[PDB]
Amino acid sequence: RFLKVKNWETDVVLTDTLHLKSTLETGCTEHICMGSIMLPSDVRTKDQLFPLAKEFLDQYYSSIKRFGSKAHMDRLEEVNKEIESTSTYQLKDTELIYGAKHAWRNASRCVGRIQWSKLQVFDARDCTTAHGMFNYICNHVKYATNKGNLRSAITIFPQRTDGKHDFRVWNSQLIRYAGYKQPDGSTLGDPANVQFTEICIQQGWKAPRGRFDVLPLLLQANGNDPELFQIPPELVLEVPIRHPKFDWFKDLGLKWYGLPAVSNMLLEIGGLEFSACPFSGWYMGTEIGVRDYCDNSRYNILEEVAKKMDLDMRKTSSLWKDQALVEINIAVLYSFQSDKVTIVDHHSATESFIKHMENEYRCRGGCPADWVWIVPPMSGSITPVFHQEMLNYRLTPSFEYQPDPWNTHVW
Amino acid sequence: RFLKVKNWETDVVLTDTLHLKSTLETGCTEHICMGSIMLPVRTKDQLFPLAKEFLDQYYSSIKRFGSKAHMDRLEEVNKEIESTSTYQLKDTELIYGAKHAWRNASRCVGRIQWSKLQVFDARDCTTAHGMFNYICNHVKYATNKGNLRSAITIFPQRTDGKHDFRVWNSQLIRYAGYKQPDGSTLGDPANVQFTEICIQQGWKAPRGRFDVLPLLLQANGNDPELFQIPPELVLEVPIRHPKFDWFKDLGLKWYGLPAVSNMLLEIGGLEFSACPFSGWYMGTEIGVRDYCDNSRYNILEEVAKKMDLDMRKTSSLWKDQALVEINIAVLYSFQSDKVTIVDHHSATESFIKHMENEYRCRGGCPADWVWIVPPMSGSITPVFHQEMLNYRLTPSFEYQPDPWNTHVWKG
Ligand code: HEM
Ligand code: HEM
Ligand SMILES: Cc1cc(N)nc(CCc2cc(CC[C@H]3COCCN3C)cc(F)c2F)c1
Ligand SMILES: Cc1cc(N)nc(CCc2cc(CC[C@H]3COCCN3C)cc(F)c2F)c1
Ligand SMILES: C[C@H](O)[C@H](O)[C@H]1CNc2nc(N)[nH]c(=O)c2N1
Ligand SMILES: C[C@H](O)[C@H](O)[C@H]1CNc2nc(N)[nH]c(=O)c2N1
Ligand SMILES: [Zn+2]
Repeated sequence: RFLKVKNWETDVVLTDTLHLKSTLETGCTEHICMGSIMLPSDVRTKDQLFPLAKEFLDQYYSSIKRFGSKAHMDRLEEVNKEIESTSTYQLKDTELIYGAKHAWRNASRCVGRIQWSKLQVFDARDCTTAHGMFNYICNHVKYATNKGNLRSAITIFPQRTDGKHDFRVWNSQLIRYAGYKQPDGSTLGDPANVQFTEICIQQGWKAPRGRFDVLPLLLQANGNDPELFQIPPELVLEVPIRHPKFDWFKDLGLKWYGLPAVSNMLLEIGGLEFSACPFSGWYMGTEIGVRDYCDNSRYNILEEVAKKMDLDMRKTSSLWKDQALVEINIAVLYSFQSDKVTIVDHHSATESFIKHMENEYRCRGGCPADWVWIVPPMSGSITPVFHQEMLNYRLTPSFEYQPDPWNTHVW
Repeated sequence: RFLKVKNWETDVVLTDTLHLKSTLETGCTEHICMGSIMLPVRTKDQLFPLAKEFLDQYYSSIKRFGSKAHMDRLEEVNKEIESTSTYQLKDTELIYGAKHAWRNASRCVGRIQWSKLQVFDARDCTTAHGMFNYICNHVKYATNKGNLRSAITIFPQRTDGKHDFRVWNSQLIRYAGYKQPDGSTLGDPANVQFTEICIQQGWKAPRGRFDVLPLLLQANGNDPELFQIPPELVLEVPIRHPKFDWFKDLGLKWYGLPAVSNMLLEIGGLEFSACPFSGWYMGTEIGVRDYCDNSRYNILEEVAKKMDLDMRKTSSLWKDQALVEINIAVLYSFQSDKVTIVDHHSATESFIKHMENEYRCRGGCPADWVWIVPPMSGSITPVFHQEMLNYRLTPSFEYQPDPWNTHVWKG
């Protein structure tokens, strides 16, 4: 009941008590582990909402060393009064900032959480239209990009009410490249976005049908139909990809954007649901070089790179795929570091996370962590997280997945 | 109840019903996932249901469920248990049980081969000298001059837990490790504790960097005894690189036969505490883990030095570069000496085919993603993208405590 995690490279053993505070469910049972399932998982009735608010307020006032205080009980009664009457409640700015930082802090799949306390929270709860959402998002992009000195940020749009007036960003990320099918059968641009790249065209967009076309924003306010907006190109920081040794690398014609900005998740704070909460940080190099470029279902450039290196692609045991993979990821890091755009390699990021884990075990009693997501997609066992046992459990406040809006939108 | 797993690279969806036959527990609950935890006496009372379950499965597989042979065997095992408190497996049952313990091993990527296991019945063995003889014959048979063959040798089952057969070596063939007074280590740092035990038991240590450890063998609960495997039975491979002529000068070699000898085989409630089994290597086991773990031979630096990589900043990916070259060298050396080995691309591709076949013919394939995904180049192998369900079937291989921690010494 008081659990232990061992690092098998260092024998460091930490004891976890934070999991006992867990509230939600994992999808696992004593009979079957679902640890490798990508996604396990209406108006919150008045009965369900108040305990959720109380648990959240309790930890908030605990964290400011005012648990069981004057203002604690007052705020507890005031929110209880507000739920009994309005059937919801509004967070104070301070509570909102705490809830957002702690949603990041509790994100067991995120290797970058050592930075959790430095998040910049933009309160967009006064927003009413998609033009206004576009305005809030442009300011977010510009603030976070910071001319390449990237800064973490989240912008929080108004919370769900009856499920009919949902604020949604239809893009999965604020900045992504278009993808189109070819008349023959191949795919031009990013194959992961083919369905969305169409719903943009199949709703108004005029595509250059290039390979790296920055998609427009599809923004939905108060449950209305979504609207297209182009992010000002001067706000989208992009990096051409060259190699520090191979001058033909430049000729491959590769680029990527500097700002990773997830926009399709649901932020849950004290029972309240924020369906539109785009957040952004900076990249770990393998996200681009390993996954975006080398996934067979994505840009899938391994074959053409290996050919230009003139590797023996006859037999898999020559490890030509692994060799190209390394070079591709050297170039990504080299390109960002040269153009002065923040990026972290998987060695630094995982070493940071071990230090963060030991901070969380020491000052909080644990850190929920999903090994399947934390270990990088290359060179797994030469990073320290590979040898780190991790306990995965769900704390709140949290970021949660939510249905794609086009499947849900009463159009 | 049915359960689905999705391959996110191909969208292939499989349906698991086999998890319904799962008995043992995983360690996970609805509130915590223990998926990354490395490691998460028996009376007549509980033994006959375990025997019945195993014999029902055995007779089902041979299309004889409910037959007179089946009913007679159940009755015969019933009486033998109530009269003698244990029972003996027929040869057919033992072979079936050991193959299925491998087939059920959710952490094993090599299970496509499970039906071709060569089973050696050593249940008539009575002394450590007799154990040495059986293990020598196993090593010679399994090695087969480099054309490796899977094999398991099965010593007598546990009785009262005070007469166990045990192989004290964790693997049949392993290199010694010696802690020096200056704190440094000569040989395999993983084996320092076991090396010390061997020396204390009388082994004259050559004190080199690749000394094959003696066998320490325990029969019938007696004190263990030292034996030296004939060197002509220990097939080894000098490690050279196909492009880097300086790589041979690193002085590296490895043995050809991976043979795990510290696990416990459970069949129908019976416990076989000495059951060495052997296959052939996946290249990464040597090149990634054995050579490049920080806690093992740890040659990343000296390799990256001789390669003259930028070793000042990790973002140069010198560690990942040297890792690939070392793993190319291991595969090249084994193939050149015609010693069986499989690279991680071939092995994971075969496992996906195996897994899909098992879903079709068997209703499931329990699988531990944390262990199946290789320790380098994770996401460019197809298992990274495969959802897996982990559960426990019997017959099974289990961990057991190291015998030096439990043995009662006779003197
Ligand atoms: C600042 C540097 C950051 C780094 C280096 C980083 C790194 C990562 C990486 C590599 C992943 C794996 C995701 C994938 O493979 O697709 C991830 C997941 C995640 N990150 Fe972070 N991240 C950062 C900032 C943030 C911020 C600012 C937030 C929220 C405020 C956040 C929340 C999350 C969440 C919720 C997930 C998992 C979501 C899912 O299940 O898909 N991250 N992060
Ligand atoms: C024939 C080729 C085989 C290959 C390529 C192979 C490969 C592997 C690998 C790479 C692992 C991961 C273990 C580690 O990283 O230390 C593993 C685990 C395992 N293998 Fe296989 N294996 C083979 C044959 C066998 C055989 C013949 C058996 C038993 C009859 C077996 C039983 C197991 C078991 C029980 C585990 C679990 C290890 C543990 O939990 O410590 N394997 N295998
Ligand atoms: C803030 C931030 C920093 C950083 N370094 N990277 C990211 C993007 C990774 C990321 C991705 C996703 C989407 C998950 C889906 C997308 O479809 C492919 C399969 N995948 C399961 C959610 C996140 F919450 C997240 F974080 C975000
Ligand atoms: C039959 C066979 C084929 C093949 N290709 N490889 C092997 C060796 C891998 C292997 C290794 C181990 C050791 C388990 C723990 C011990 O503590 C340190 C960490 N270590 C993981 C057990 C196995 F059961 C096993 F299989 C065996
Ligand atoms: C903590 C973690 O479970 C541990 O490092 C595991 C991870 N996956 C592994 N996978 C394999 N094949 N072998 C291992 O030893 C390990 N070690
Ligand atoms: C099936 C498996 O869960 C899936 O491929 C996961 C594995 N681990 C991952 N890890 C990260 N960081 N990101 C991912 O998208 C995935 N995908
Ligand atoms: Zn689990």
